Amino acid sequence: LTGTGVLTESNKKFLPFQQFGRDIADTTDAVRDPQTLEILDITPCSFGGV
Amino acid sequence: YTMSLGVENSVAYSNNSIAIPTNFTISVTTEILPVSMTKTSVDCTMYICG
Ligand SMILES: *[C@@H]1O[C@H](CO)[C@@H](O[C@@H]2O[C@H](CO)[C@@H](O)[C@H](O)[C@H]2NC(C)=O)[C@H](O)[C@H]1NC(C)=O
Ligand SMILES: *[C@@H]1O[C@H](CO)[C@@H](O[C@@H]2O[C@H](CO)[C@@H](O)[C@H](O)[C@H]2NC(C)=O)[C@H](O)[C@H]1NC(C)=O
Ligand SMILES: *[C@@H]1O[C@H](CO)[C@@H](O)[C@H](O)[C@H]1NC(C)=O
Repeated sequence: LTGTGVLTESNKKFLPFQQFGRDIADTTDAVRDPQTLEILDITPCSFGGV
Repeated sequence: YTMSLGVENSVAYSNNSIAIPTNFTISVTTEILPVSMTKTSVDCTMYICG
């Protein structure tokens, strides 16, 4: 699963089998790190119209 | 069911009878009108390609 975003700590609790996470719009927002079993919230990099 | 347009009311018409109200009701009714939508913008290149 590849992309761009800002990775922060998340208070969501994944079930142990789950790896990825998706929101209402079916876009990735959290992924579980394969090395250390922690859940990183992926918010998109702060784009905007100039 | 076959819908009923409204309840029957045969107005008592005649050539020399008039109905004059002896009272009144002050009625307040609401009308809801949309005015604006959510202002959305798209980065077309970023949407199509990332
Ligand atoms: C004025 O008079 C007419 C008849 O003289 C009334 O009309 C009747 O109204 C009743 C109930 O409203 C009905 O059951 C009758 O069938 C009606 N008759 C006719 C010939 O229409 C009328 O209601 C009266 N209006 C007022 C404000 O009193
Ligand atoms: C006209 O209608 C109003 C109500 O639509 C009447 O006011 C009511 O009067 C009765 C007794 O007179 C009271 O018990 C109610 O509390 C009153 N209602 C309100 C909302 O104030 C009024 O009396 C009527 N007038 C005539 C001349 O018929
Ligand atoms: C993988 O290695 C890391 C670092 O030593 C460790 O924290 C983790 O428990 C190991 N096992 C799994 C299943 O991630």
